[PDB]
Amino acid sequence: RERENESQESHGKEYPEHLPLEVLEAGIKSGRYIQGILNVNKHRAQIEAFVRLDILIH
RNA sequence: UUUUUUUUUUUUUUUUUUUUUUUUUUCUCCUCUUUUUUUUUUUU
Repeated sequence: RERENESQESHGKEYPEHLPLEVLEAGIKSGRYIQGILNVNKHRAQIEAFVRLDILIH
């Protein structure tokens, strides 16, 4: 009963689609985008992703 | 004492040509464990 709900609440997209650069210059300048290096744990390597300014990416 | 006649190896040579490696499939796919991540230092 779960199965149909998870498979029909997934549609036809797997990852957020990217977008142009002029957006990213502006979003930096206006001050709504930080940017740093990104590393991952290695005991847990599908969950514990870090965004060196640390931002936890789950 | 036994004469005379019954052809034979197809004829021919003095014709133009402006393309080009290959060639045509097989789907989506659960990476298990003390961690933040350690870090100067000196002898190559």
